[PDB]
Amino acid sequence: VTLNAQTIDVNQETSDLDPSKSVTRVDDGVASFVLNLPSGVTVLEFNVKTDAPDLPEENQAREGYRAIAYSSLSQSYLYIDWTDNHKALLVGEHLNIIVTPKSPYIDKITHYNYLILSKGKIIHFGTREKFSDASYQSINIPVTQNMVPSSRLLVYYIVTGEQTAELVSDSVWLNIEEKCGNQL
Amino acid sequence: CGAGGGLNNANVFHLAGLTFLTNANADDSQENDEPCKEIL
Amino acid sequence: APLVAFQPCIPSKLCKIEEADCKNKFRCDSGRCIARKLECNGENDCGD
Amino acid sequence: SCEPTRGCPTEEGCGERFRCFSGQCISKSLVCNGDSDCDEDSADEDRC
Amino acid sequence: DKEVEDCVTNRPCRSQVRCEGFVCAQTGRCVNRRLLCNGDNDCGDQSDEANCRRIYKKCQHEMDQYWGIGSLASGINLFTNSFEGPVLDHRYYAGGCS
Amino acid sequence: LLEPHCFPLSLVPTEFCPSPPALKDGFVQDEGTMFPVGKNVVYTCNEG
Amino acid sequence: QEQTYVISAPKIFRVGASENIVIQVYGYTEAFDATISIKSYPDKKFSYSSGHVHLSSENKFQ
Ligand SMILES: [Ca+2]
Repeated sequence: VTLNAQTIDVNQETSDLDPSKSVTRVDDGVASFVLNLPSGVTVLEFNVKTDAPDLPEENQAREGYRAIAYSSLSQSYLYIDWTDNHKALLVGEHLNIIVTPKSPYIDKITHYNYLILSKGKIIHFGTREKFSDASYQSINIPVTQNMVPSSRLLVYYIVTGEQTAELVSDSVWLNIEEKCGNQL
Repeated sequence: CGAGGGLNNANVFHLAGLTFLTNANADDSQENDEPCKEIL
Repeated sequence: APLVAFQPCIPSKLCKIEEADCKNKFRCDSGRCIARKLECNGENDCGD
Repeated sequence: SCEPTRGCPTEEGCGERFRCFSGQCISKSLVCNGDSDCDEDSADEDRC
Repeated sequence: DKEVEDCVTNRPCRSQVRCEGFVCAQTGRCVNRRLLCNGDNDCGDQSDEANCRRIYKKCQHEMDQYWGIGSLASGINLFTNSFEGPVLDHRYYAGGCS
Repeated sequence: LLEPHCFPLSLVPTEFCPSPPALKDGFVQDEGTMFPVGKNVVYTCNEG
Repeated sequence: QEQTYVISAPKIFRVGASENIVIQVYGYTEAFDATISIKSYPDKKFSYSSGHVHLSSENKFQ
């Protein structure tokens, strides 16, 4: 499998990553990549094609996709630092996700907050606070039994400008080990 | 529906299966989803 | 002493007003369905 | 001075509607309409 | 009408009321971030329009200031009945262009 | 009744049920110092 | 707008389903309380459930 990636800047500038290649895995089906991106990136349009040499390339199957920045009117953002790791977190282990409130207004952001859905319902909630080092506490809490089929973590803060204010948010799917509380 | 993130603040919550009430300038009443097919 | 009064109040039924499909007439952004002949008219027949 | 059992009311924005710098609310069909639809601060005309 | 001197005291001070938008480097004004690169001088000394990766204009035509509108911008000594000097920035347009 | 938060509130109740009746071989799944008018409780019968 | 809130809830409440409904507030330096409630519609005069949550510096307004 091989990939093409036309990033677009904050301004007119269109910039292409070098074309990349990998194989779909044998036990997982996944072909996985990681793209570096411009610090100004507004969007990416990317294409993927099957690079299998047996294909006459005009019948070689391909797909095109588009990916977008989180579109803060106030240009205030919230990023979950998670690499989308495929292996599930083991029951009762501490979660180890860092978070960054990237914002023009961070002196107003004392804290950020988070929620965990499992199946349909919120099963945990909490708050995370600013260090003197100007980073913020990580999402540490143990992967309790209420999460185990799978779970979703959502994160937010609200910040003021001078006179606007904006909800600022991110979310990540967390894969959790298929192990029960009855332990049967 | 889907693995995470969103187009905007309201759409993060909406894609995450939440909804919300806020005075901080958003409302996911703006939004709908299709019959979902985003396999994770 | 003003001749009418209105009090803010809780509903007790759904609103039953329809949207207009208007049989291929051209629905302007403020909701007027102008005549289909006027699509790409020139001038401005919607106001909108 | 007085310690109130009364809350200060919060103040509330626009949801599906666009919001100007003042806090007034305006339709999204009036963003980049090129008139000044926001009465004073024309945030509907910013960086289009 | 005055005399003033420097000091050596060490009492705490909370003078850092946050400029949330952008500090106007010369004037010490703050301006909201939608006004940077609006094609207009919101800082007084043109600071806000530095390093604009693009500029966006708003006013489609030339537009006069209303006459004397910068004169009204100044406060009065109510007792001499005189304008004394400048208090509100009647060259500030916040987007505007209506 | 429409817009309560504009007014003062005693948001802490001052009208209550007495504590719910017990049951043979079961208990009130909820517990507290008082139950305000129109607050629910649910029962669960004990093991077996 | 110095003072703000979010309530969050599932996109759909399930009937008989002990829904866990979260509030946060901001721009506050004083504690207060709130009766988050599920009520009759359209008529807003009956309550299917309520909870008098306390919002305080202890819980960082959550
Ligand atoms: Ca400017």
